Amino acid sequence: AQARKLVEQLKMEANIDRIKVSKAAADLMAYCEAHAKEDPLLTPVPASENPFREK
Amino acid sequence: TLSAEDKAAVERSKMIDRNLREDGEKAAREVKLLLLGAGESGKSTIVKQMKIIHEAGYSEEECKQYKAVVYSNTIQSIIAIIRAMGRSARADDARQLFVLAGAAEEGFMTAELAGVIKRLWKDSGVQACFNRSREYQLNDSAAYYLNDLDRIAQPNYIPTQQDVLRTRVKTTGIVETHFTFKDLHFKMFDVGGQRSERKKWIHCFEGVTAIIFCVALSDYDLVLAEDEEMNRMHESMKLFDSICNNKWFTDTSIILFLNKKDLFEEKIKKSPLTICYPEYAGSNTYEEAAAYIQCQFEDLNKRKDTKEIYTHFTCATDTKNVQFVFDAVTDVIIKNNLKDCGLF
Amino acid sequence: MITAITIMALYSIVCVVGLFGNFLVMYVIVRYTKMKTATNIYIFNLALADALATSTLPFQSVNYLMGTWPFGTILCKIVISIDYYNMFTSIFTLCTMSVDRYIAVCHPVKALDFRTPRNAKIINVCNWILSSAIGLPVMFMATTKYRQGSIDCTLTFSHPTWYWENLLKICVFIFAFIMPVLIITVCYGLMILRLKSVRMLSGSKEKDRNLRRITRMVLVVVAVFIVCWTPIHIYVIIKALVTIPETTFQTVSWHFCIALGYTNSCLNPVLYAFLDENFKRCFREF
Amino acid sequence: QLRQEAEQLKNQIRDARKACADATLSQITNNIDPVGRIQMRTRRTLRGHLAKIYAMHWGTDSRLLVSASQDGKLIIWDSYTTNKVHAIPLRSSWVMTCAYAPSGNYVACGGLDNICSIYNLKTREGNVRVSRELAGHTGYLSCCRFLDDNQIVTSSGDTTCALWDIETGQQTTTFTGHTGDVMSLSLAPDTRLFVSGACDASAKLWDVREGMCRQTFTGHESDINAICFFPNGNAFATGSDDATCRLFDLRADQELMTYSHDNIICGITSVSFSKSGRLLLAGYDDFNCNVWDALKADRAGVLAGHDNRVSCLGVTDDGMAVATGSWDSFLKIWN
Ligand SMILES: CN(C)C(=O)C(CCN1CCC(O)(c2ccc(Cl)cc2)CC1)(c1ccccc1)c1ccccc1
Ligand SMILES: CC(C)CCC[C@@H](C)[C@H]1CC[C@H]2[C@@H]3CC=C4C[C@@H](O)CC[C@]4(C)[C@H]3CC[C@]12C
Ligand SMILES: CC(C)CCC[C@@H](C)[C@H]1CC[C@H]2[C@@H]3CC=C4C[C@@H](O)CC[C@]4(C)[C@H]3CC[C@]12C
Ligand SMILES: Nc1nc2c(ncn2[C@@H]2O[C@H](COP(=O)(O)OP(O)(O)=S)[C@@H](O)[C@H]2O)c(=O)[nH]1
Repeated sequence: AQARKLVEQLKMEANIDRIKVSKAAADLMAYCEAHAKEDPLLTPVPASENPFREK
Repeated sequence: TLSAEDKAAVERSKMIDRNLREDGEKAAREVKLLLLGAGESGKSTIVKQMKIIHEAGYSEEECKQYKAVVYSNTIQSIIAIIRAMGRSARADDARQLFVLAGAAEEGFMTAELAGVIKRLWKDSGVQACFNRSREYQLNDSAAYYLNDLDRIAQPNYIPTQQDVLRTRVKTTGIVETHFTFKDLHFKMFDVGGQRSERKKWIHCFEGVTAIIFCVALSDYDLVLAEDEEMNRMHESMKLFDSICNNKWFTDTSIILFLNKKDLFEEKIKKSPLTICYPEYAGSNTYEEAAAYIQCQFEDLNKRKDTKEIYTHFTCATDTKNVQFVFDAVTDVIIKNNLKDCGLF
Repeated sequence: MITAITIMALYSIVCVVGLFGNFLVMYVIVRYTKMKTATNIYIFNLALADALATSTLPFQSVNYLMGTWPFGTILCKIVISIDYYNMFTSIFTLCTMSVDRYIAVCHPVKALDFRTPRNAKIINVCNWILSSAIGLPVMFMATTKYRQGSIDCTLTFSHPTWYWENLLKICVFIFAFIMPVLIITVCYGLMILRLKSVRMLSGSKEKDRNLRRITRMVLVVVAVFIVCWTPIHIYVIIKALVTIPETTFQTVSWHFCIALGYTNSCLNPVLYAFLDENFKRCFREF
Repeated sequence: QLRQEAEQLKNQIRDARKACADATLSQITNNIDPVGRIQMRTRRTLRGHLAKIYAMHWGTDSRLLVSASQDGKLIIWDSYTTNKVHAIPLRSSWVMTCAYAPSGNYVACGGLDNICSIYNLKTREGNVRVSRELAGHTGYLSCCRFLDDNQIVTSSGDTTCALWDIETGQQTTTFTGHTGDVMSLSLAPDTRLFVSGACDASAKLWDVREGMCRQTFTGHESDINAICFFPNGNAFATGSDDATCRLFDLRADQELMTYSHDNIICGITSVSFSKSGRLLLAGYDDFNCNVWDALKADRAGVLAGHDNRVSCLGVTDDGMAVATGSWDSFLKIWN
């Protein structure tokens, strides 16, 4: 019964839509350079707007 | 420049620090133990031979934490029953509708809703239909919740350990037993219920005082039930070898127990030990075979200058079991105090 | 003339060795390892005691060299009070370290809760407080008197000068030599017998050489304390009893016997800190 | 019999993935500027845990965080002012996971007791009680994440994940199919999917509503300990014991990027992306965190300063800080 369930699960995983790696990597890049100014760990923010400062 | 909010937060964190400090001071005085072994070794009889204290149930620090659990379980069980008999008066229906309106709130059920279900108990067929409902997924202690909850109604409703164990969820995995012996506190952990992967939680201990590996001695002529070709004693030997030469347990001592002292003796008064060890033929007597098994089980310890193995025999032995564990633990404590003192 | 040269030289080398050792021990035990254990707090406080004790050596050295104390009564009070107070703290810290190790070995269940950093802090504060109680009479009794045209500063006393003088001699001989030696020998002897009775230090070659290593360290500590402190106390006692004439040999011997106690203060960081295996592990990463 | 059918079905899936690949992620991002050397400083150090920290989770307000350690405590901190708002004494000292409710009204934990305990942080009494104890797992609880104020998805040692109704106490949905101990799960940003990595070196995407598996990713070798979605929810990165992080993809159903180095041989315990997703952080067993560039597969920073194994790690929601815990009983906050 486990083999039949595994075959059915693998068949359901087989018949799914796939998009090319180029367009998905381009989408990842569009997300990365669409939010570069919103990443404080990427571009170091000024200490005026930094809530983690020494006391 | 800081107002009273920062001062209150600082004081709250200060008292949290005091609580954490005293909790860590109390916990560092304990002795942690990892009870290991194969199947049917005799660990349950070893723990039963301790018989000092074998449970928990602190008076106030954990009874407060389960106060809303009792009300939540009572409300969930009664709504499970009222949704279970479906799918003799309408006053009970009105009371149930009043229950369903206020069922979203928890914490203050002990007076008003308690009185409402107390008046709702006039029906006699509701318990019969609850007993009839054995198919729906509901706790069997619904009446065991409802019966003793409404007998007392207090604002600071803090019950004893009977109601805490009533709502307590049984632990399928780790089992903790706390016992004390001669002004020193122990804490035993049975990981036999964890059948998932030893290599993913065996590092969770990392600094237990000792390991109380138990080995049944009668398994020298008992074959494993899952393979029928390889011995049980060699499975115990492989498990002990994997426990000894673990990177996480590299310096901890092992209080090794050899369990069935009379069973293997009456076994070897008929069948020799050659079937378990074909390379061994010295005697079929009790003493020489026991010594040979112990020495063939101790040489698995690869490092013989840092890790010490203490071996004992059991099966209706007196308090010498607990005394042996205490002697091993005090030797480990002396070693740790020498290491802390800069003398080792 | 060369006797003053040799006395100045021995005071200088003892002072520089003690200051360097007890400063490097403090630097290691502050920067690399911390005061998160009882023994590290004890070692740091012993280092403070030894370093402040041996910082008075230039003053005594220049006092012997000139024969006249020009620093006034306030600086003499400060120097001699620091000397007595820090010698007593160093001796008390040695005693409490021996007591700590004896409790750790022979009484392990009680040492589970007694040996905590907070209790070590309380014991150290108590050590410095009792040394204050024993050294505030040195604060209120030291003065700079005049004799033979030269200026010298010593301890003055009441009208029964002999009684208070011999009382201070007694309270230094018993409370800093006799009581510490008995405590340290009893504690270490019981600890050594108990370690000879333990399983993990017997039954093999490596366990036996380890047990011999702890035994040798114990014997070295006791022998260094006894050899360094015996000649000065014996010299003080027999100078109180009989009248030793003032000569070159007795002056050189008296200053050498003074330097022996400060040599114990110099050798305390070597014997206690640098011979710890925790310190050896901290030096092993270098 | 049917094993050959399953083998040829898996080969068909592999061939579809191979024909689906036409350009490497390194080729697509070969013309972008490197992120440069990123050097964060320890702004805060959260002292107070006395034992081995195993997990942490930031709050949605980006100011509080809960951490769990093996002393049987569960401390909520104020990261801005280095305070302890709460300290919950756990019933079981063995805890391996902790979660923070998105509303902040609840907090979860679990471990070797096979129980996911939920704690009400905002009771009218003032202290912290227990709202519900979730039972039904025969293995240790290794991860838990709140969908919302009422539902939580958990992973267990019994090679299955599960979804719970907190106010009821039972499993509404069971996720089965891992042939190995699932160790960590991460929730999608839209709270409709989740992905979990297991000890069979496979990461499976599940559906919350219908409870079925959509994709399986088998690029890793030893076993998965870390997993975290990309901020857009169309990718995730998996840490493992073979000293490798791998970026997988939802729509492509493939392997995109491998973050590994020759002198790194220790396992990865935890991963988390930054807000933009350009910066994937990962904790390791060699006592420090390595900051990776998720587009270029090169190391941009090193977060040292932990004396023991960096076991947990998490970037806050607005991206202003990353907090890493460690086996040396200390938490650190970086910026
Ligand atoms: C008196 N005895 C018997 C001691 O053993 C003594 C103290 C000797 N020390 C010498 C210099 C001194 O005279 C001095 C200081 C400043 C000035 Cl401006 C002028 C003179 C003050 C006293 C000791 C002997 C040897 C080495 C170290 C100490 C000691 C040991 C233990 C505890 C307390 C005292
Ligand atoms: C009674 C009067 C005269 C004594 C004056 C000096 C006292 C206040 C000073 C001198 C040296 C000091 C100690 C030096 C080092 C330490 C270790 C530290 O981890 C805790 C405090 C502690 C233990 C200090 C306590 C205060 C102390 C004992
Ligand atoms: C047990 C070990 C430490 C040996 C102890 C040695 C003691 C007893 C020795 C060391 C220095 C010695 C003194 C050195 C110088 C003099 C001056 C001389 O005109 C009379 C003897 C006298 C006063 C000596 C008496 C004995 C003495 C105090
Ligand atoms: N005569 C004799 N019988 C013993 C002894 N110890 C255990 N047993 C039997 O063995 C089972 C426990 O094994 P158990 O399954 O709990 O082990 P475990 O490692 O899974 S906890 C029990 O039914 C016992 O009658 C002993 O000394 N003498």
